[PDB]
Amino acid sequence: ALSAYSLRSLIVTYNSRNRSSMNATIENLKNALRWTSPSESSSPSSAPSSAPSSAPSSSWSPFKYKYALRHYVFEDHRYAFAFYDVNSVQEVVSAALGAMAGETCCSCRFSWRFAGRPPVSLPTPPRLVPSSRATVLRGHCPTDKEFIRRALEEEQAVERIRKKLDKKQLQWFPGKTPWAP
Amino acid sequence: EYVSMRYEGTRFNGHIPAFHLSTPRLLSRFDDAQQFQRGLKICATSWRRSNRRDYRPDLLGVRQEEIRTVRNFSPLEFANFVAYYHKKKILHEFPREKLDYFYMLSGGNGFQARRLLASLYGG
Amino acid sequence: VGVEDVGRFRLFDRHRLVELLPEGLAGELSRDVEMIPSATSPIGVMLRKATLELQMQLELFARVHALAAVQRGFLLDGGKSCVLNYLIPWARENNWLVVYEPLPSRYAREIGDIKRSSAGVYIQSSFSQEFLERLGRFNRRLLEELPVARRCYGQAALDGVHRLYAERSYH
Amino acid sequence: SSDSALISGAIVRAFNPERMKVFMHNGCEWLWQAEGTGTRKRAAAHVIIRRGTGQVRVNNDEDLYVRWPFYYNRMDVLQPFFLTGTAGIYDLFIHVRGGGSSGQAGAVRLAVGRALVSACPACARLLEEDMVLYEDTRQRMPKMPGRMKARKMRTW
Amino acid sequence: RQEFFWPEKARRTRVPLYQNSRPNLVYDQRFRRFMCMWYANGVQVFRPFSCRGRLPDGLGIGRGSGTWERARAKAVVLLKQLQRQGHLDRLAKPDVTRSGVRGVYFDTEEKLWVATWNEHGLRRFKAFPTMEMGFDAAYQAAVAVRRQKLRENYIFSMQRNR
Amino acid sequence: LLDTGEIVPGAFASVKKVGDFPLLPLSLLLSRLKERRQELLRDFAREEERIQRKIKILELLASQGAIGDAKRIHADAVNLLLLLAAEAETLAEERQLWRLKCEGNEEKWNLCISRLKELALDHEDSFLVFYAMCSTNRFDAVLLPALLERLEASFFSSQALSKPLFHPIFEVWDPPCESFAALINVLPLSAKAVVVTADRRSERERRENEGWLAPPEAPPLVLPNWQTMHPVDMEAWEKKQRRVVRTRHVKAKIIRQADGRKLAATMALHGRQAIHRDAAVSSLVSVAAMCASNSQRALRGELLPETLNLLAAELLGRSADALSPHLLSLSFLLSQSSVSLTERLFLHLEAVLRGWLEENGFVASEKRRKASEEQLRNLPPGLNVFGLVQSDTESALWESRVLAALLSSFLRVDDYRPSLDFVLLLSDALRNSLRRTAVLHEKDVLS
Amino acid sequence: CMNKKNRLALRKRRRRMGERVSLRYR
RNA sequence: GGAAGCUGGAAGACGGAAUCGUUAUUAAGCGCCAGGUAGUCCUGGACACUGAAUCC
RNA sequence: UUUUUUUUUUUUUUU
RNA sequence: CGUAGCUGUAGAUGAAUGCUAAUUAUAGAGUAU
RNA sequence: UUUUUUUUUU
Repeated sequence: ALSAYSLRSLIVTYNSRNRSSMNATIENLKNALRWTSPSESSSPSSAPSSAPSSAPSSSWSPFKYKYALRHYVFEDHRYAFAFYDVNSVQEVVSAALGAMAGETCCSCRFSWRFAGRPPVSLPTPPRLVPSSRATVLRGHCPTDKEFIRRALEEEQAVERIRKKLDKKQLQWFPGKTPWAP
Repeated sequence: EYVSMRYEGTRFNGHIPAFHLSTPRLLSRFDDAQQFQRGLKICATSWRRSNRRDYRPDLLGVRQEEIRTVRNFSPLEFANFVAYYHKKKILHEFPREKLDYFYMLSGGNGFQARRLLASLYGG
Repeated sequence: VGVEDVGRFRLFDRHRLVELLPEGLAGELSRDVEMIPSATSPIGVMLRKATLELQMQLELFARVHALAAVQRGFLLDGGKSCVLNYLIPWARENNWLVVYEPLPSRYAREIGDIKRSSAGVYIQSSFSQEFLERLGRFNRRLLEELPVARRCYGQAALDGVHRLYAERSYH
Repeated sequence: SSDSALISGAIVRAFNPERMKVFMHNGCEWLWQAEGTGTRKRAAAHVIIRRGTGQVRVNNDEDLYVRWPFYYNRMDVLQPFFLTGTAGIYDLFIHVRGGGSSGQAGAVRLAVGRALVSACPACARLLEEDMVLYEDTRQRMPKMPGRMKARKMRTW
Repeated sequence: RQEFFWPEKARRTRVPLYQNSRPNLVYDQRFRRFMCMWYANGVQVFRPFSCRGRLPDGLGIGRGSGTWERARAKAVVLLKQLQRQGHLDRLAKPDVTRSGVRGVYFDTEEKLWVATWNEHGLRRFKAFPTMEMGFDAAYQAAVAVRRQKLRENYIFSMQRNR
Repeated sequence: LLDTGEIVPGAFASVKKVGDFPLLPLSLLLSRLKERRQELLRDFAREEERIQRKIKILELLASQGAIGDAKRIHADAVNLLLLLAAEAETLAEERQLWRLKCEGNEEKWNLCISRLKELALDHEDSFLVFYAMCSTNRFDAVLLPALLERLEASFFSSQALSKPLFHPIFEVWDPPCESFAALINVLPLSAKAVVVTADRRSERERRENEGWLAPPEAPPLVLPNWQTMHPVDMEAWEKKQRRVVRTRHVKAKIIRQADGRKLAATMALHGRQAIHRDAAVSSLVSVAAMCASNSQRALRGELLPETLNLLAAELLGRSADALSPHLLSLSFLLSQSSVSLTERLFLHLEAVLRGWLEENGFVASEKRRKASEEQLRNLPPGLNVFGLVQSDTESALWESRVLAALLSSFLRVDDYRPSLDFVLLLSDALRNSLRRTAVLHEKDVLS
Repeated sequence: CMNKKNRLALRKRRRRMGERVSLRYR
């Protein structure tokens, strides 16, 4: 049922081409917090994604026998964030997009969950007689640790399956099969 | 190592299986040990002529209750082996200080112990 | 001898060992004996724990024949061949007919002869003679004394195939 | 016996209860369990020491001579044990990921060396003779561009 | 006989030759051959023993047995022949080089005695000085380091005629 | 001897037997030590070390006695256990003073365990602790596995036969010698079964009687935060350190060793040789316990059925006088395994039951009282049986438990018919009237 | 793959995939 | 144009003379791919393992 | 691990 | 991953790999001996 | 540089 859905998690990722631009986004995102209605604001976790780089090659002045070369480095930066138990969608989605500055795109990943049959059993227990014959830190997520462990395992399972299937359907000249003609 | 025309396409590249011969087949049947009312048979395999790999014991004739899996020599037995060679004038000088040091090197294996001590002076 | 004596070396006479094992030493022991410079030195074999468990079974098997005793072969998997240098000589000393064959592959990776037949089993005339010649070196004086049954006279083919199984090829 | 009360009474509970298992004062003075890490070339290592006179297993339940068939390689990953006298007392577990044949052997020497010092501060001065704690952070130089196919391979 | 050939397509080993306790003995790992070292007149000469494969059925000792232990058995019998007969046992009057033993060289920038040697890829330098000990005490200590360090790792160094 | 200068080969025909006949407690041993004090004193840097410590313990043993605990609660923790262990075994207006001393010993005995486990015992102290518990019949399911490893590693050590005795004087007045080499070889057969029949289960094992239980496999849950997050510019972070700290994920796991199973296999072979020696019935009970293992021996070798068949063959051919007393222990262990020689063995054991109960007065209450006591404590050395009857107030309180377990043992068989229907009615009626007079109170109620 | 280095690589690569290619010359 | 089966008696054991240079994870060997927008090099670019010696 | 295995190692990652 | 270790063959006087009646793959087209 | 199996051998 549509009304039974709930945003389980929202992985927010960033891709910045400059060091200063990425730092500005972190400060902007933090400022948006500590201002919601609930006592503890949503505190997402950090997860760096390395820093890919690329640098092509070219011969170097024309009319030369390739004695020198000139390279052009093109670095990059990435950042990923994790969310759990996003009760307020307006106070999270708006804050993430509003923290951008300059050429810093984003890529969200929603994750819903549907509940089955609500377990409702164990009525008032029977009884007889013998016959005589708080603790919340400052910069920490308020969600329970048990919920994160259950959701974290699911993410690791989907990543393994996608990589295995993607490798199978990866060959040169798509649509070619042996002794098909 | 024989060659013939009994290959199943590419199963042997035109070779005669060893178990298909006369003499090897006579000593390649363990399930017939029940007919031996006088005695019994026994076999062992320890050399490196071929990689054992999985070495399925169920599809060969023996059972899981008749396999004796030995282990590496214990430290007590290792000391005796070294001392035995000394009486034979095999080694030159084997100080007691390095007696236990060599145990970790070869791991106590018989094949690795005799070869390691033979190449070097030992100890 | 017993549980108290484990991992000890038993001296063996050079001359007595050759007679007891005319074919040769069990396993790769021949590579370790040549290293000794002394020619009159004895040969020693370690008594591993694996031999004690196997030796006890043989003792009970002999006494019964005079369903508790084992009536099947064993298998050593994993120093598995080291015990053969001590179990065979001991059994032969107790009036036991032991078939010795440390190198059975010699009849399959050497110069020989093969003749195809209808039974589908290749024979080796050259290697067939060596099997009996080597077995009779030490097992003599007993085969001749042993009688021969009359119920198994001649029901084997030229290639050793049974009459019932050989005639099936012509069906 | 008042001196022992202040020393033995402080190690228990309080700051660090891990240091509670010892083998007398003289002769072993080694901790029950220890850890060490070593890095050499494009590889890493994680060696842990535990009480026991068992064999040596690297990974995937295999022997030691399989990874290092050469004699010189096996001696380098066991030099500290001989000097310290722990030839047949403590176990050895080597875990590595990446590198080469002799590249992984060097990482073990640094990893195991840093574990013995933690288990016994006193048993660290004698290991400086062979330069066990010394490492090599330097790596291979890059291939310069231009005409030289290799680092300094000239051409006609 | 004194040529140290290095095959192109082969595995490089850190210690090609392994030193043994016996003076007149050395094991070669490159060709898995056993050799004996002795000074003859002036030069080092060896007697390589074959270890490759190809008979009586009594015992696998001697004759045509293509076993790795044949070379070891052939070396022990030959060692006693030289000592018993006393043909060639005599000290190496042949010198190594100008700077005493091999591997030791004098310093050019000042008075020092450098003794370089590899050990598990590492190396040492500096060694002992010469001005603080003269040209006699310092020289004696320089040679003592090489001989002492070679007895632990079992490293054999070939002596060159020049 | 042969003419070639060697031992005659005919001598090596059969296998020798084992002893393990004598068995004494730690009570009479101390009395002899206190008498031979003037003769034991007759006996380099290390010269003083082996003498200074070696004599201080002799005078003390006879740390201020059995008083001054807590504060005092190294070999100090080991010698203290001997005083407490020996004091408890001494038992085997008046109930007021005695209870005060008995309670103190029990409370202090358990307290010493906490400090003992926190420190790994040496080879010279592991055996002493284990031996003391056997005499006092006070084992631990948590401490037994830990001490079993030490006795195994040192047993197979290179310096086993050449090494001299341990310096505690306990080994001086001992039959065996040669340090731990021959000490364990002459171990009583009663104590040998403990190693083989050792429970290696943990507390998490609850999927058999309790119910469902999901075990965890991820204690550590490392989660980052905002205050301890790595900076964006990680390249400069590595340049601000003295040495390499962060490294690829490389962690080494722990591999379990034999855990004492290697030593147990050697001990199992000793019981096999002690069957065809025509020994006492009490000594033969230990052989069955080892052969009836379910978690150590497994079925690697084909020796379990062979040993069991031989044991049954010798047991069948025995007089009823020596077999009647020993019926609960033998039947309890022999019923846990199935073999071909099962029906024949049980038929003989059933006949003696008819005469045993009839002669004891079972269908003059002193005949039935003394008989039960011998079967409950005297016979069973350290065994723990169905419902934990293990080695009387008014009437029919202790004897009922013995009879309750006996019936279940005969009905456990899985080879043929347990017994006759007539026997069941007779057996049921035997205890029917006995349980009627079982005091219709206190904690002494059948749980 | 003109030289003996690159050309022999193709034959060795196929040997690890469950095929047998003669090796011998080149 | 690239590779492969079969077949195979293409031209080579000459010269210890001489010219191109390496500041040690240098030198000497061996193995892998990224781009060149279908295939298409023994050169160039780029990574990893074994890795000795000398008076520089 | 005495009913356990049946074995060579790479150039990004358990944040 | 390659020279592995290990281990069978001939401890090669004879291991040079180009020439071609003939097919494998990309491409719209690379064909004739 | 290459392993057996769906059953018809006293």
